Amino acid sequence: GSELSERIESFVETLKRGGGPRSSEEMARETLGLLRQIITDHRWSNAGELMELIRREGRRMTAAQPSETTVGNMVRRVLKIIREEYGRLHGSLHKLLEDFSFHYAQLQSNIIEAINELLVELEGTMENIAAQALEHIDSNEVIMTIGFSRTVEAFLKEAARKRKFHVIVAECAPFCQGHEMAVNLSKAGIETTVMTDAAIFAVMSRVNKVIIGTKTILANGALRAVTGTHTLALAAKHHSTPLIVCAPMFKLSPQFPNEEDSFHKFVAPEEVLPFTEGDILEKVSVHCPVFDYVPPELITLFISNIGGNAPSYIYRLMSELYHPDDHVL
Amino acid sequence: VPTRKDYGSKVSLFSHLPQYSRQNSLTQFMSIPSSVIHPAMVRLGLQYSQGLVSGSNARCIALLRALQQVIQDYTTPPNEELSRDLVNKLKPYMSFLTQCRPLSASMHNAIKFLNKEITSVGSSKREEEAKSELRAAIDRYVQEKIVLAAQAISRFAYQKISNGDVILVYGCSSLVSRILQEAWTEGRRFRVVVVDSRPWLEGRHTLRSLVHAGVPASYLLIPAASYVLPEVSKVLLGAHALLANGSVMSRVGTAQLALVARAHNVPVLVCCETYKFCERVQTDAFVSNELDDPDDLQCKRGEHVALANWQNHASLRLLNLVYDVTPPELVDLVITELGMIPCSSVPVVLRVK
Amino acid sequence: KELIEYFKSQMKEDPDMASAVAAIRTLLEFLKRDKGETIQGLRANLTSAIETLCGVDSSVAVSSGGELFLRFISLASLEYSDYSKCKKIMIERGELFLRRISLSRNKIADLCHTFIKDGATILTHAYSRVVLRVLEAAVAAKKRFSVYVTESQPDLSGKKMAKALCHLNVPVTVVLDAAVGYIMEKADLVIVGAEGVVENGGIINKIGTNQMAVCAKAQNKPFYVVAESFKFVRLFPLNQQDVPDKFKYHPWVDYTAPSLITLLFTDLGVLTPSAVSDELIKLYL
Repeated sequence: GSELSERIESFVETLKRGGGPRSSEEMARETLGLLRQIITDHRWSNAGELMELIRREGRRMTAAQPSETTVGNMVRRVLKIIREEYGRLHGSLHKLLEDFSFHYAQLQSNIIEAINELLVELEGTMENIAAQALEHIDSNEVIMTIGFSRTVEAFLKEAARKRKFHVIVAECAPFCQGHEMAVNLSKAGIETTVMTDAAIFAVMSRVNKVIIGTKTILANGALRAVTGTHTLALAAKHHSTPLIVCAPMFKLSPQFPNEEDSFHKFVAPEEVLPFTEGDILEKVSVHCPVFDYVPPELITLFISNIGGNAPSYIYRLMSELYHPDDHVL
Repeated sequence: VPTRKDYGSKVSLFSHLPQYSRQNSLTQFMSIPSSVIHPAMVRLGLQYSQGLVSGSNARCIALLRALQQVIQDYTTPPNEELSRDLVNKLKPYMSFLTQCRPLSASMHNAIKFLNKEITSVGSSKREEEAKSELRAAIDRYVQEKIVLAAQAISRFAYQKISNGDVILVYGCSSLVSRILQEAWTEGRRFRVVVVDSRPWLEGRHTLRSLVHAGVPASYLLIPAASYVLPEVSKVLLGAHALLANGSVMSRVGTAQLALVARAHNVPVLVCCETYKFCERVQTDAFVSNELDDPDDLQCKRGEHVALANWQNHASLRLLNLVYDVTPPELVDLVITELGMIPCSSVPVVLRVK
Repeated sequence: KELIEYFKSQMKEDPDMASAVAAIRTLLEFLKRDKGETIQGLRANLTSAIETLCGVDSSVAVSSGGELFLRFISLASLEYSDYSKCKKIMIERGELFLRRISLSRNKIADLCHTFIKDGATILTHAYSRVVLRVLEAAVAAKKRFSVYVTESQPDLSGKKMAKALCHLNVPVTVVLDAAVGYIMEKADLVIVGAEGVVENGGIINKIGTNQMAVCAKAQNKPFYVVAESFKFVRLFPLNQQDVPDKFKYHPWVDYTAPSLITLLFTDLGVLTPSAVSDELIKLYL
């Protein structure tokens, strides 16, 4: 039915125009619901046609907004699910020393069942990540964060009921989103503090631990985080302080820092330099990058829903999550 | 069985970890013929509290032998399955053993394997057969993960030790001692440097074992390690546990030794078994560690003890750490029965088991 | 004999081709000669041939290829423990393995040429077919860049690399072996070939590679490495002395730690210094 088409067009337009779901969990849920819907009301018989249809639609959605990789992750996850279910019904160096044109009957029902299982796991990821707060936080500890992330907020406020610590929050210069996080934390009695990015290194001598949130995790264990996290990681590495990253599994993309320049999302310079300056706006060149790149060497641990792990094992999670043929999409 | 009361004033940074005293034992408030606790477990807890069995594998072996004795002495009650009865009956014994002394990673892994095996027993099989199968599984596990794994690690480390080398060891680890003794018996001609630290002073065990074996050995304390490393060629260390992030959890004087070794450009090696590979993670020794008896810090220097009465000063604290954690950036190689693997391959081996 | 002659013949029809691939081809071709129907006779005759071949050519790649062939025969032995259909199935699998290893170079180039940006300066040490293919694919992708090659004093192969690069209409420049630190600041990334990948992730390359990696680490310069899968060797050198002397022989090779390597471009995909250990563990070679 054309209702699926109307929904797909609305989703692509809302992603390309402005931001859609505010939380990453809602974004992943909306993407998975749209994928399940595309699978449910559509004419497909064999796995190759369904996979190509999903690939074209996912390619469109990714071209709509390349920095929104949570949707590419969900598309690749659905593709991997389809491949696994098809291999279950149809039948490296160690390995080294395939058509999808057979049409079954119960393939759609089990694909939908797998998608629902993935949805429930997506829902439980938040508590699964927040449950590991006491294993890394201690009493009379100092924690530093940047920006506003729901995962880090839960991780911090889940341990305040049994531990007492001091939280330092560094705002983001273009979009001062750390103020909301600081207010939400102070509402729970955590003794929070707000500060600028210019005083990151100046205050990072009394800090004991750092917990932050990322937008996506690259293949070699590096991140695409908000602007200012590269400097935070540099200061942590200079003072040899562990930097924890609380990110669910859907924030993991199967790509290495191949690309160039289109990594960061550039928005209007109105936030950096207002339009009411004068005539100097014709000469002055202003750039406003929203995100930045954080190498893996400056990261210490990754707290996920399946337990903490080191960055040197993220490649295995990639091999476990996505299929090598669906990396380009 | 009542709670194990604490002893003395703990440190501000380690206020969440238990601090006990070896003179006050928990077996004081129990019946002489132990009724609620198994006699074997009572004797094991007493030995752990008194410090008679001090070692990762000695503790694991003693725990497994006590569990074999308990299973031999335990008869299942009626109107209930054995697969859950044994686990529910062993839970308080583990609680008591933890109250006597915090358990190590080896003991945790062994208890997890034993609980899995007990739960795997079917409700139809008989009792004697199930007990015999559990005892045999325990013995085969000991044989495969402790004795045969030690032989494989020694066989793999023999190629790394060469003639004229100067190896530096720390503390007391049976795996390192066996490796060195086998390398010396195989024809290698080297000399070892034993580093010790207070208050346990357990390095003297390896020192005397090597002297009895015939290996030229040296002895010195850990603060002077920066003085002996320039002449050291290799640093062999023992590990009690390997976390999922590659960090090494071992005796307290290992991370500092590895740090000083890297500064002096000396390749560091780590020997550990696959059953000591913990799946949890930790970044430093503050959130989870073990605080032993603080009275071990007292020393007879001169004719009087400066810390004879430390509890009178309400401002004075006594910190006695046991374990510590090392980052993967200070470990060069890890030796296991699977083969020589880097430290950033710890999760991969955890994958295969 | 015939092993020496066949190795030299395969090395001579095409110079381009590496020594390890030629050795694997010779081993599989000599596998057709085998008359014995016992598995230790096949094993020992072939192992003798691999050692003789390694004696003729002192290189880590030949030994790596030989170790891989014996491990593949051991897997094909764990097939059934037959040596009745085993030789046949093994020959087919070996032919498939050879055709697959042939495309390794193209796969590495198509996967590594994307990390080169327009207007960037590249720094290479010695001549290598893999880096040459990567650069040819990058210039084939409508890209423009500058390259700096070290003369490689032991044997003047850097000049050969510069000639082969200037032939592709690229502004190549030859620098002195002692000038690797002077031009390190004028380089955006470093891409070099690896003769053999050690167990931990390091690389065994020309004598003038470890110092370049050290300078790259001292200036936060991306140090990329390109190598095939048949160059994975189960070695673990702790320093410059732990490397076997048969590979060094003024040594001709050195070891580079994985902490100084940024990424690895192999036919199996783009990998990090630690993923190779996982691969080696999976093969149990």
